[PDB]
Amino acid sequence: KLESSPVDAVLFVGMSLVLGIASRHLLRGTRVPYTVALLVIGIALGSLEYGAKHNLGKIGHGIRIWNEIDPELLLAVFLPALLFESSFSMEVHQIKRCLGQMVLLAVPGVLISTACLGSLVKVTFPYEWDWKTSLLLGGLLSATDPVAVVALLKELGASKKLSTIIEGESLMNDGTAIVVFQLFLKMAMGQNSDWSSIIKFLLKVALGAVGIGLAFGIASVIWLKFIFNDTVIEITLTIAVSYFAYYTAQEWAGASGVLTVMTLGMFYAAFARTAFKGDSQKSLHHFWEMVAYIANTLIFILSGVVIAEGILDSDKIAYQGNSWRFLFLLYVYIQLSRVVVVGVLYPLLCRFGYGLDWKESIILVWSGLRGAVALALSLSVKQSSGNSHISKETGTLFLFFTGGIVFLTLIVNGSTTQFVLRLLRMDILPAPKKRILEYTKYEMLNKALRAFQDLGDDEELGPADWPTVESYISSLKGSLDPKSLKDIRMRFLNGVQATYWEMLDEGRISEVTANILMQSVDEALDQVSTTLCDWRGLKPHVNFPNYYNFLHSKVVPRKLVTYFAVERLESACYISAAFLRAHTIARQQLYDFLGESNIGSIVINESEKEGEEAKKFLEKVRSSFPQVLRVVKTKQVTYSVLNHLLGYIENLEKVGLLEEKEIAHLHDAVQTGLKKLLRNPPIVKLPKLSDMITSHPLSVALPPAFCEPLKHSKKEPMKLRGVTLYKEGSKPTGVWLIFDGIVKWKSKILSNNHSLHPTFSHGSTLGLYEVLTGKPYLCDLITDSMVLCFFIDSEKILSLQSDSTIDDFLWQESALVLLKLLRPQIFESVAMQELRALVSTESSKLTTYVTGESIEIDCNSIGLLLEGFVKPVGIKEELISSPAALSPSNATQYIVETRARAIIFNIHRGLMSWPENISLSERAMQLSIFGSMVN
Amino acid sequence: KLESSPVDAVLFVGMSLVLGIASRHLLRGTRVPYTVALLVIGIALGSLEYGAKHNLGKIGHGIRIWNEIDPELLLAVFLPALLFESSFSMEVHQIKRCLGQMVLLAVPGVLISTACLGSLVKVTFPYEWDWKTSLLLGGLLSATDPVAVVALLKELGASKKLSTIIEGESLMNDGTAIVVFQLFLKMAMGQNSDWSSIIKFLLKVALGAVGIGLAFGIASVIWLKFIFNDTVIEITLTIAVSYFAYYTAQEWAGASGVLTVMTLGMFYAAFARTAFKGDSQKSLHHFWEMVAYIANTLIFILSGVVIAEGILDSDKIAYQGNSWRFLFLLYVYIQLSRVVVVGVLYPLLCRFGYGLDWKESIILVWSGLRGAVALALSLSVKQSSGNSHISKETGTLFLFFTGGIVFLTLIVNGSTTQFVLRLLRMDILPAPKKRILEYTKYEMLNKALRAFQDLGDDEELGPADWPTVESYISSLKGSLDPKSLKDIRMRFLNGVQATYWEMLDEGRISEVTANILMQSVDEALDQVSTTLCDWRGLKPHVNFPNYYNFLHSKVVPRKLVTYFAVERLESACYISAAFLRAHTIARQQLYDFLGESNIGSIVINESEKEGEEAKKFLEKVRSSFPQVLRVVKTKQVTYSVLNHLLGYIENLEKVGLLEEKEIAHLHDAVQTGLKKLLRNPPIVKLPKLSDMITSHPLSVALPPAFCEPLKHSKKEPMKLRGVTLYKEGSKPTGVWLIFDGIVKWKSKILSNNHSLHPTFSHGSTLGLYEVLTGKPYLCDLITDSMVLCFFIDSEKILSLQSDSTIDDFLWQESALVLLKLLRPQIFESVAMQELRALVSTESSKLTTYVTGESIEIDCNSIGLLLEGFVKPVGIKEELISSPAALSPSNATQYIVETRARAIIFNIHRGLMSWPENISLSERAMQLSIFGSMVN
Repeated sequence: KLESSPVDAVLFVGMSLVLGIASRHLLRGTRVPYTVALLVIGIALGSLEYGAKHNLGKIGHGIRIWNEIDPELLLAVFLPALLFESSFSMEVHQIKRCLGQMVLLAVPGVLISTACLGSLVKVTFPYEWDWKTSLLLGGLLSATDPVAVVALLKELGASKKLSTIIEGESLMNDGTAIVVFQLFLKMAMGQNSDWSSIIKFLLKVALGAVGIGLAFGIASVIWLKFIFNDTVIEITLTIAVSYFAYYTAQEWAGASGVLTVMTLGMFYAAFARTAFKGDSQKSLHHFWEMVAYIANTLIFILSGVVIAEGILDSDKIAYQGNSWRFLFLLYVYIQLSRVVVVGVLYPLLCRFGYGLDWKESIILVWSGLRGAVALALSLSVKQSSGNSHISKETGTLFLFFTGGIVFLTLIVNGSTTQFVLRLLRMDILPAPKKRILEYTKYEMLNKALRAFQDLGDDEELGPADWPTVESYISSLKGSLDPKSLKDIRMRFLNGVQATYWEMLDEGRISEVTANILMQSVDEALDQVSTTLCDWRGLKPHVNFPNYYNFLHSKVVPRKLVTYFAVERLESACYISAAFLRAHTIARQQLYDFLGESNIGSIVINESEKEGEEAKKFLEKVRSSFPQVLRVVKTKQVTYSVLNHLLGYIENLEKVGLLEEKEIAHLHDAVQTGLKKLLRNPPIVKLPKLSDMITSHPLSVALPPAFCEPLKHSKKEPMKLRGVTLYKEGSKPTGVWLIFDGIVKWKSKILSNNHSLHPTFSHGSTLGLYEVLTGKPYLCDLITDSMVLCFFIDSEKILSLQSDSTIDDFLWQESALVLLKLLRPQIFESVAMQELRALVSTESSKLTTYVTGESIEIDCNSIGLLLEGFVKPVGIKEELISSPAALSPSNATQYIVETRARAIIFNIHRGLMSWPENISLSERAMQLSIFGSMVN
Repeated sequence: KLESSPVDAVLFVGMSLVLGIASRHLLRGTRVPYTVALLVIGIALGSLEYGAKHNLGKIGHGIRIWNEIDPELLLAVFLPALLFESSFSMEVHQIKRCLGQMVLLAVPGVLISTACLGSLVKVTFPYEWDWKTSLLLGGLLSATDPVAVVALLKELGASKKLSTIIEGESLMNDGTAIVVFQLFLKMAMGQNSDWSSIIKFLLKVALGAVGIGLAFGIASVIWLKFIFNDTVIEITLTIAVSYFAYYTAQEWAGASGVLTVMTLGMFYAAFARTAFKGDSQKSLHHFWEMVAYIANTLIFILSGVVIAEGILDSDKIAYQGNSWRFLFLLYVYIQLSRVVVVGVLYPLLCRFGYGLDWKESIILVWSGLRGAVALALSLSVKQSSGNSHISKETGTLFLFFTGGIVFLTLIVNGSTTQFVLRLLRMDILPAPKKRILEYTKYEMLNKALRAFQDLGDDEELGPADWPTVESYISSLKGSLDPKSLKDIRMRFLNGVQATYWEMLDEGRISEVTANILMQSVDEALDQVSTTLCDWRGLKPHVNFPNYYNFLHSKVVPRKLVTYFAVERLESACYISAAFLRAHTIARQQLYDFLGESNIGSIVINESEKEGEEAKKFLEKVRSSFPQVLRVVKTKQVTYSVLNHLLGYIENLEKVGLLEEKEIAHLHDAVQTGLKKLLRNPPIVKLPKLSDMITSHPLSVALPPAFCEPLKHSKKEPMKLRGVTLYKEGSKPTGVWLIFDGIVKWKSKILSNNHSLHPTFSHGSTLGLYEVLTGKPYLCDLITDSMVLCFFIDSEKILSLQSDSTIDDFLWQESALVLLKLLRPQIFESVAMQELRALVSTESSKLTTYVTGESIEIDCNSIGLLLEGFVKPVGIKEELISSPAALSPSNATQYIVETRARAIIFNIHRGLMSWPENISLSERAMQLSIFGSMVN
């Protein structure tokens, strides 16, 4: 026989964790949460251990040990646990769009709710309660648990906007209610209620906790930017910094430790994605979610134990009618308090942020769930009761009322939110959104089929049983009237979504950028029957305010401007580039699928005109800071490269191939490089018109000794958008090398057959064919952006034309742009770098045909004419001339009239068109690979 | 001004975490560990707070709050934290190979060390210490921290065998030292030292801690097998179960809680890989490593504080010469005890487990590191001192000596291990292992180059800067004399390694199976100059003990027999199949690379003869339990399928594409299927010779109404290995469908040109061509395993030959095996399922050529003769006959003599040969992307 040995606290915490795990496991699909079961279990335990004084042995000893937990220690240990992950698991890029909508619900909402509840309880509750203590009860009861609301919101189908609003409101409500509760608790203890002291305390708490949290977050983020490869240190740093900032705010500064911890979580959500490594973030979120879960379980059991102790003390409170007949009244008042706040803020809530529909307002009511934050506050009040300011009855009554309110809310509000959402039809998947799920439910089945195919022969083990395999993926299994103008836009937006998906899979865009773009397109699908509203959801993230232009002054160094310019314009430039590239690809895909149609042209024109704002922002970036785009492109490319290397390194880790020391060294080096780059923007030099020439494909790879002495002293290559390089039909004068920018070509004799994006990227030589053959310019070039380009006189090209080893590459370089001009149907979608491989192969050879010979074009080959005339075989005598292209008849043969040079060449997700793009030997193949006809 | 408010414990823990993080960060490459810095910091803090009584404010208040930590609570909270992750992060498949070599070091080593140290201190230490106290000090000082040894072993290059031995020895030493310390502590308090009581206490502690840990592990694993998709619950269950089992052993059973927690960790390592999901197992390990780190930091600071209190109490102990002149003596004694233990166990250690070289024995000495386990034990003794049995001086001296020993070990033993491993040349990479690092360092550079290629055009942002990209991966940049018979075998083993890598990447084999196979091959490269010794590392994992055969009795149901057979014969079957497939692929690769050579043939014969044991084990599995191989194949395939689906769903979560509810539902369904599969083996039915016929590519896909009534009543299709189906040259009688098994073909007219694996897998029709044309059998068929096959009379085939739609498929089916017979060089490496796609396409020109016609074979085409005679064009008059194959001359043309049927067709990592298998347009392409000539 022992008596409350301190080891019994370990018993209590372990038993509480076991009970919480059991409650969470058993109550998964049921309406009731596991927290109410935990509270009931704690109530029963405390009742049978205090009101009956049963000999619980060591189980009761731990209960009694935890019963005298310090009010300050309870909040110091359990409140940082409850609210760190909710602040940490926050999407700042999504909270930036409804900051105002939640702030109106944060400060004014909490103030109105606290005032209404305090006035109601002071008027009604027959406990002779002072105004200070009634306002304290109202303030602590205005706190809403983020854990409960996020658990409820994911339980049933709710819109992303509404879920974000509710989660942000709950977190901000806890943040403000903590301050309100602390203020009224200080007032209730010994402090005079003079407005000067109240204002000073509010300042020292709010703007003395926010500042402390910001300072701690800045210091810890700077530290994390130097902890290269250690997940354990990174996860431990969050614990240490949060639990040290809570102490420094509560004890050393007198501020609010809870608000400091929440501010630290906000800072981590905002400014710590470059600090925590990608591998560490998932484990960090899991750990903090588990810590919040443990705090919820421990608090919901301990509060039940202490409620059972207080109300089953000397048998008055539990048996008094003034408790059970006024808990319901307090529930009614806190429900009416929510209605009052919602109704008061509605005339202005719907005009801010995401807006607020009447259905969303009805959901805003009944979504107020009280959890372990209010429970912890009331338990701290109970443990600090018994003084003259707060009697033992007052603190016990506060804790009992808060527990009853928590139980009633989690029982009724959650079940009603189930009923109301299902009644307002806001939980049904929309028609254009219950079409991409079907796509990523038939694609998953295709991936499963391919995985079965790969593991198919295995003669040593034998054949697998396909029905058994499909028994585990059975959950995966269960036109577009082009004259619509509504379904066409939906298919185009599906193509944009697929392009964003491919860009993320390729690693071209980050996860947050991909999330922003995908949510923008998701907004677009809702407003699809009017126009293409997908850039409307991206302009919040794409802004170029005019106060960046003053950075060109001497007040700051030019090299110092780049870091700020890159940091501010990083996400916006990535978003704009992804937007424009996705719409280019989707325009090409839509034309390829729908063919030539009026509605397709309408949608293409809509997309082209919508991309204007993104093009304008990118042009503003080009004109203001030339090097920011290059820096961010290099950062993006190297981030993708290092992520690919890191993934390969984890694959190597999964294989017992290399020694652990060497794998550790490689992983440490790659993570160190990744942190060194994701920490600060890469430093990239600026070319002096000689580096661009050297990097250009034409130069260095052709001229042995060109005008190199003139490179260091040459005119500015900066050309504004819309500047015409040369006119169509004019006599050749020289070539225009493209270094950086976009130039667009238009022509009349060279008809724009099917080109939608007739532009030439960097590293392209223009005007070479005209200055080689002498034929006039086939098209005019207009710059679509700030283009860096060089002009070389045609006489230099003609002089270089002396050598055949120069001639063949010159003709290939000319063909590089001829393929894009003559046949833009299938040679415009492909990139220039991919087109380099087609011409650099040995199968494509520059052959100077002799007069009277025959040119034969294969079925999977396309020929181009560089000079001379060609006459078709088997067709009417229509003499073909310079440029022009040869295509298979299924003319497979030609006639070489005069001297001619000819070159013969060789020959994306389907989300845009999912339902349309999808013997006996094949049947036997299917039987050999599946055992039946299941494909 | 306050006085030790309980909130100051939060200060202490947060400040200790911050100090530990700072010490770990600052001391990373330095010789000294961060734990000695933590101990020094704690010593300084305790000294200036007690010996000087400085006003530390709230910092000292937390120190004085933690100083009163209960001896029982300190071990209940901090000891499970220290030793759970070391037991959890333990490879059972690797410790099973050296159980004896560390059990010798576990019980006998700890006993000898404790006895020697206790006798030495009792004889020498001038504190009038009883034998019980001296033995207690020896027992607690014989504990070695797993954290310190694993940190040291990863710091410098040590062999996998030696590192595993050291880690297992440290963990087992802690496990035994806890029991020894508890026994001597109970003896020192009030218990009689009679052998009956000692035996009873040892029995109760040992086998009531191991038993309780096993029971808790079984219950928790059964629970985890039903927690489908919740990582937080899975990680919390480990905490709850460990900290509840510690209490149940220490308080409710009187056993050792530490041993119970360690046994629970062992059970989690062994029988919990299918219980914890793959997603959780990384965050779980991270969390428990962090918990161990926090426990280490807190203990190393608190022990320093308490040592500074005890020695800087009333100023005697710190200033006594008998402390500083006997701490060094105790260090010498513990070093001598380590030397004695190693020397005594060496004559029989080297005959067990992995063996023990003299260099490995020298490394075993100086590798004994004392950490937070001994520190925690001595701190518990100090906190429980002051009684009559143990005085305050005795406990203070125990704690001081243990802290000094910990400091001295972590300072000197680590440095000596650094100096000696470098001196014994055991840290240098071997020659055949400093060739796969080079392979997976040129391959990472290739992957980086390809990643730069993918993000290469991007006209909108511009071109990336390749030098900046390579500045972050610069860490990657810095014959085989075939007449060797040593380098050839090394290349073959590298090919086997590459095949295992491809099997893991494809998802064919699990991570643990891949690790076992790869470490077997790593063992092989060491003894490469003698023979192919890589199966020796797999026969520990591949065993078929004779007591499995008794399961066929009536004592147990047959349906229950399969289960135990599946878990027992799962890893061994997978390992054997991977072994055989990898050696087949490596034999083919070696023939392809080296061509025809004597040494290549020698290595191929070595591999073929060595795979005999794996073939025999698989044949034993076939004969004993026919359905186990099919069940494990189905489980493997479905596991791969579900893992691919899980990766796809993770990527889809990374994309803001699907609604959270729907994607969560998909993830939950996939994880539920994965858990339901990893919990119990898949249930697969047994065919009745009709299901196999139906699933065969020939039947159902050919006969409308075949002998189906005879399917239910037919002879047994079981054929033993080596049974000949039909003889070569005999007249055709029928066909032999292959349902399950391996059949080998040998021939002389076919000459067996270059076939290394002349076998036919399941789903193949054999003898069809002979029964169609009437020509005698081209080869004889011998079964290489238990083959399920069916025989159909040739007259049925001839009757079916009536329909042309039947005839074309029959001829294609015959060609399916003809390509493998006529041209095995290029048509045996490909699988049968892949060969189905070659014949099922429309390019198969199965045309009955007329006499006098011309057969033309393209350069990328291969012709096959089904009947008749064909004459070459432009070649000597050598008439070709039935079978035989046509190949391009660079004969491109042929002459059809009589009626003939012909068909025209169309046309792995390089680790085996890494250093050997690796213009102007191409130069321009190279310069266009990177801006220079870097490739």
